[PDB]
Amino acid sequence: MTRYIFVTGGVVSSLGKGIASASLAAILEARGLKITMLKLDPYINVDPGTMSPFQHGEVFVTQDGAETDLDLGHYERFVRTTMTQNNNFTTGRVYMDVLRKERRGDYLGATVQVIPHITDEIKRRIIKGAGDADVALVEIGGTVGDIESQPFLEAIRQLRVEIGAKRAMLMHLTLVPYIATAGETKTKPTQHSVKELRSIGLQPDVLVCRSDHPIDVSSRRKIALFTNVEERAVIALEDVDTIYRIPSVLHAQGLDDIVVERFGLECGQADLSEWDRVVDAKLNPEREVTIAMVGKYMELLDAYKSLIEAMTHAGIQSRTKVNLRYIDSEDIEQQGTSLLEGVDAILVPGGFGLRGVEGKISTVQYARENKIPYLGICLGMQVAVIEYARNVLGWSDANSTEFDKSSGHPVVGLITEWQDLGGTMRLGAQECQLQTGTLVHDCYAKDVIVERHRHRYEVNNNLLPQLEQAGLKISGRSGDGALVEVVEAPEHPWFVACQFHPEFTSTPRDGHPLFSGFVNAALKYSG
Amino acid sequence: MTRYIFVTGGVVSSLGKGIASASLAAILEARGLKITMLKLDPYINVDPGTMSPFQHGEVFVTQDGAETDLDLGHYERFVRTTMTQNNNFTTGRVYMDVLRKERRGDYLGATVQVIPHITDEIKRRIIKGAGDADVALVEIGGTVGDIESQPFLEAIRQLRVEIGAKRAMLMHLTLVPYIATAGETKTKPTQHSVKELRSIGLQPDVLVCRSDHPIDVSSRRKIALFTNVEERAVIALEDVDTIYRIPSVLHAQGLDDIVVERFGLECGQADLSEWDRVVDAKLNPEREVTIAMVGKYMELLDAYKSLIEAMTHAGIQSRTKVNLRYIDSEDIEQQGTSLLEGVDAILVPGGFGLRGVEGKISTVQYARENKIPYLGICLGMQVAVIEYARNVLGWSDANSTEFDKSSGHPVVGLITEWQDATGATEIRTEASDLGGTMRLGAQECQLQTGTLVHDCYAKDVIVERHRHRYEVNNNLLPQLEQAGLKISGRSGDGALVEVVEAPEHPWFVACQFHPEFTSTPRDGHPLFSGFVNAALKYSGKA
Amino acid sequence: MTRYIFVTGGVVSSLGKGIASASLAAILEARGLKITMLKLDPYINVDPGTMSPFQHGEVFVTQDGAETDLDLGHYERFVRTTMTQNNNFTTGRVYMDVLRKERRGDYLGATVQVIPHITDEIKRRIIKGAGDADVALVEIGGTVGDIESQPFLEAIRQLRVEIGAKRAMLMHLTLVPYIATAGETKTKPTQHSVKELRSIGLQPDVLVCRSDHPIDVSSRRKIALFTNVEERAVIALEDVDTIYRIPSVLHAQGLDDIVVERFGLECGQADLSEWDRVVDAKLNPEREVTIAMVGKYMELLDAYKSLIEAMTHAGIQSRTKVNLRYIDSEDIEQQGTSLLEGVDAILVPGGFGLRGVEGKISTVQYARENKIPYLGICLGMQVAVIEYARNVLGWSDANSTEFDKSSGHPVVGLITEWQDATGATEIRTEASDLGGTMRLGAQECQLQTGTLVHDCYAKDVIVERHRHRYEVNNNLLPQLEQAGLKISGRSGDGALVEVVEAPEHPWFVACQFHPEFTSTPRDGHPLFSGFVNAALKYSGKA
Repeated sequence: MTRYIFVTGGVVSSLGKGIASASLAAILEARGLKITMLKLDPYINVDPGTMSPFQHGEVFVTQDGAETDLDLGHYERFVRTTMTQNNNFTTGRVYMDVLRKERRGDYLGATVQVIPHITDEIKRRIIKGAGDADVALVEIGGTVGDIESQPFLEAIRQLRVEIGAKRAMLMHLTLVPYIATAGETKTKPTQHSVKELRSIGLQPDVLVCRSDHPIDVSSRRKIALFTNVEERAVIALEDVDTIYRIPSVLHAQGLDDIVVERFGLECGQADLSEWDRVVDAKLNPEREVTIAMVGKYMELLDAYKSLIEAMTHAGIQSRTKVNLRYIDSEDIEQQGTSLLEGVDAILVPGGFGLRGVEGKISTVQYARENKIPYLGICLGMQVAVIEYARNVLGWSDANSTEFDKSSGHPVVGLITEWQDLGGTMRLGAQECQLQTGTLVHDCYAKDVIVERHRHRYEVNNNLLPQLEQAGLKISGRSGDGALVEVVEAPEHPWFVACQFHPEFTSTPRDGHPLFSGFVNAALKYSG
Repeated sequence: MTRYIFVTGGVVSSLGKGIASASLAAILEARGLKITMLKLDPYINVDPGTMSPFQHGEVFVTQDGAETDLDLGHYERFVRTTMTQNNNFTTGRVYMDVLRKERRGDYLGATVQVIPHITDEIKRRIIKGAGDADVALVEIGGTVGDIESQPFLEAIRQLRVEIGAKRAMLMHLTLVPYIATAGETKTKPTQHSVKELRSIGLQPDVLVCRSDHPIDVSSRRKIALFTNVEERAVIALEDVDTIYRIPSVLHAQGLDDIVVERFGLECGQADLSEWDRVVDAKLNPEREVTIAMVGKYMELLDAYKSLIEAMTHAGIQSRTKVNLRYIDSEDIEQQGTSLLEGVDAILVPGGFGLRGVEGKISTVQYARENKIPYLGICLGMQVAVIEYARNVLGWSDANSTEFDKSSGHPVVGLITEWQDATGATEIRTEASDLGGTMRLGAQECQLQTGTLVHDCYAKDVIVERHRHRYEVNNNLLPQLEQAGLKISGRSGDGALVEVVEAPEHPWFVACQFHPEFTSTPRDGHPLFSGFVNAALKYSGKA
Repeated sequence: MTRYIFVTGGVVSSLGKGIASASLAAILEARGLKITMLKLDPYINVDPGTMSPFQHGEVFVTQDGAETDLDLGHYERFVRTTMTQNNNFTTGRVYMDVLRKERRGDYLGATVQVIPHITDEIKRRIIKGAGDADVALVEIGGTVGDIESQPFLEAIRQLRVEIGAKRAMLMHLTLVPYIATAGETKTKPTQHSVKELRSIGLQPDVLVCRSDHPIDVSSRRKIALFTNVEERAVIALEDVDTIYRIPSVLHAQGLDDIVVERFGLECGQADLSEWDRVVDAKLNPEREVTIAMVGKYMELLDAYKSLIEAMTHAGIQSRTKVNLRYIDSEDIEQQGTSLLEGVDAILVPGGFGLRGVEGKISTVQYARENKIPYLGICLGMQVAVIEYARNVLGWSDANSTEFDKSSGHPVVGLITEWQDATGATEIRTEASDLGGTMRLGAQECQLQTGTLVHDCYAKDVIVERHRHRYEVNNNLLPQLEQAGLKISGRSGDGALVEVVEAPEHPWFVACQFHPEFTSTPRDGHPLFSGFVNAALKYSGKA
């Protein structure tokens, strides 16, 4: 009989609900339990695929082929479980499915409503996502008090009522602010959030207090008495130097003890040795390298969370503090490539939109001419191919069908204008064919791998042989070899341009061979 | 500039939101203003067509062909305007079209939320429904305090904020209950409802208090003080003897004066002479008949609201008290036609479901053979055709493909089944998946000269509202025609059978369309008036 | 007609409700208007006199003799008016007087409720406090959402309804927090606070947003849209370098223009020259001293707000940055007077409790013997007298009856103890139950000519605020007088000792009253100014 822990937010968003849930999942994984996590989004977008990064950051891609909330990434980085479309869903999906059922007449002339039809669908989806796992952590997006999250709150209240306290808990994340003029932290907004939760029939069992200043014991006593919650169930989670240390801190407060006591589980004591290794390798580096990063929206909130996490994992597998320099592509366009001097490696990840691609073209040109370790991702391989055609094959006007169609040399383009008209929508996991003796083979140490892709425009095979005889290495193709996947430079110390997004499978406790090789090349350059 | 009056419910449902809104609209129409009304349903059903009558009563059919809430009917019966699909919509349709817009990418990578996307959709639909009307009365379904109606309340709050008090009002319907153990009425539930309204930023401007006992002046003063509304803005609307007197009642309390004062409208004084005539001819009848109606769920709440309204309109147009005997078809099946003795006319309307059609067949047989005036609607015409084929032509097993697809004489069926068929039981079955076989909304109908339907409607070509899938089988129609079954009306092009008549009957008319939808209290309906006069002819004579 | 501006708190407490209200009042005073302010405390303590400083800081003493909230002090420091007991009250006093009215039968057998009896009492007290002022700023203690402040919010809602928008505003203080992990400020808690305000029928008219980080324009646009207030009605009030610049800050955002536009007032443009001078002389000092203050709870939140304000006023009046060293008396007791080395002046203010008086005795001794300027307040004068009797007259065990009633030389005690006594330890003990022994509020004080206090105050008869029970024992005073202890000031009738001075000291003044209560930033205080100039004389010279 599966058991559920519900996670909610309070006062203000951006508390770290996903990080705390993933930390708990890692903690219980260290105890031998099989843990799974779910994300419920209180917006009526069917999937986050259409959503821009300005709203809720990046759009994570799972192995089964779903564009999900970025929090799922944290999940895969804290437990070794593969996430599918069942572990993340939205209010819009629920409403659309119930509308389709009602149009199908499955309700037999009944007044379909939020209660009980919508809540029934939400509960069914939650149970389906839980699967066979011993414990499922269901995170609720948004903050309590918003009317968008009320269906989720009612559904979890119904679940708590139906399966009892032995199989359900409420971990509510709330912020205690430090008021500078008063020189102390205030628990009043937390009390207001707890009152809001009580007014909807939900009594939190654990309170996670977030603050940028220490949370003292007297405040914990007051917050425990003013919410009718046992003292040890008041967890203080402050701003930390690294997220991977959060499982330690929580363990130091016996919250996993509370979970196992409430659920009546029998398993061994938590072994956090691996996370201790991660935190030790993060806070105590030995080497140091600065890697450039060029794109469109770099410092945007959680816009490239998976990519930065992957590069941190690569630097942590090699004990290097990977300093990052973020340069906008338009800065390179209107100022020249001179902003890139002094770096030891250059990265071009997937760009959001169409503006400022000539800047990335100049960037890959500068990286390849100056023999600086270059790794391109998605749009990176596309701009690398375009630049290589421009500066080796001499096609000055070579471009892609994404951008200005005034291009007599479309080295990258949609399949339809080859061999409107819809879109390929190349999304999800796919099989790969590496080439022997290449850098990709030198890193992956195999010829068959499974990685995730989020592209639509591919490399045109019409002009492929001309580039192939021009020196452009084809170090990887699709699972059948039909399309170009990853390319390399012939006379470069390290130059890989891949269509897929490898940063999604990178974890802190295992790293990623390609990113590790990129970091090692960066150290080889100067470090 | 369009002006809006919002209508809300409180305490409990079934207060009469639609009736009160329609009465106010009638009052304003009597002042010369051009009024329209809208109905917003807080359920996620796309349209009420799939909904059973057990939930929210009948399913009205508009002229443009939409299945809407029954309240729209009230609208057309209180002002002389025509409702379209823009005048009624639901949370389900709003959510579905917003989801389709999001899938189209029309939001350009934006987080679609209840606020402001859903509220924007609701407001746009309100504006589109309002049209060029001087005043639009927007009614909100459900009761205040349910989470289902929160988007609508938020949208009307945004409207109030955006266009100001000179173009917006809130008329909130509440219930003051009479506590028998205390011998007085309590204002506490109304105060709680007003508190719930205040919690969502909505302050009522007019209060319509509903009770089965008189609402005394001290209660009005307390309810105005405890909710910070002027005394004259508290309207007492008790259970009345007939709904058509509510326009008078409200007019006696200066509700229209309040509307005109707030909106700054310049119009003539209210003239309720037509409604006075209606109430006088409804409350003081001179003649009296007893008309039987056999059906499926007769006494169910508001299941046949439009048809009973049509009968009331026919009765008032003739100053006759049409007492009605509701009989279940299964009762006729298990007890015989002897339950029909003593009536002056017999009705078989559209049936809700498939159970007990044989009862209606026997009812049609008894009505025809004993020369008792009969009018059939939708299923009524179908069962009339089936019974006529059974008892005249000798086709004992004749039926409709709705009930028996193995019948050797399918006198009623879908168009595809007998469109191009050799004859007899050439039913292609397979459920005839077409979807559009359901004729819905206004369609033309040509009436043969010299028939009862032509005598009533008095025009050669009429227009009426359809809601039906099963038609008359044209491959066997000539045999019925030469057997004496009169075809008194056909479709706008003549391809399909519309209204039929008996050959040797004082009055026997069966129409496929629903005439009760275009029946109004101030104008009546020629068909129902003729049917009631036929019952008057039968009364006393037989 | 009196006009009201209401001030409320949100999210968390300690936003600066009183400071913001006083700053707005100062702005309006600069326009020539006659402003007053009121403080409404949502606790059932009758007056804050019994309350400890740990709860809500110091206990202010008004001229008429009332123990009030510290916020009243801010009032007197921002406009040149005097606060009375009508300008501050609590839920406890309202409930107690309503209960007394009910016991008197003044309600004539009526069910006394929160609405309308308590609200009526609160409104009447608001009107009485407002007086003849053109504008009254009524501040509500606590944070919106607590059930303790609901009566006050309901009362101000009733006021808004009754006198209209032309005589009422709501300026709501809220907190926008900077989330370090997100690198931006969140408006969600403010929106929740506004929702809580809307749930009780209160719509804010001005929003004062408080943060430690800049409030960008997009946040202001979002916070105005999501709460349906005009953009110019969103005021950004961040943590400032000094509070006296808030009148400038708000004036730069047209808050006074909003107040004038809403209330329809006709007055001259704001002239903040005095506040500009204050901020310039506070933020850009030229000299610098370090003054020691030894006490009981020195760094406690707002425990000595008026006294630190008085020191700031004295410093700005002399363009000197008065750095302050806070030292606990017990630290002096257990470590010696060596913690005092390096300072230019020494202060011993009124003590909160009875612990560590020997430390203050040693502090007075060290200040006198080493010719370091000393000013004592309330307990300061008492310990000065005790130390002078101990170390000059040789009365080693001399003390006050507050701490030692068995002392053979009670140089300080209650009036009844030595009123008619033979001499020496004729203490009647029994706690001297009088209640009125506590001198409170404004009393006169005659100053001897040619003394330091007369040089500072420059007048023969002054008026100052008292809060003290223990007086100087007149049965032993002549011995102190002939021992060299100067009696530089006595009561309005001369019966009691008020201010004393050392005979061979550069500056040594000990006053029984509290001068910090009448100290203002735009006018300073002669006593504190003289003390700071004495420290300036000591600085460099010694």
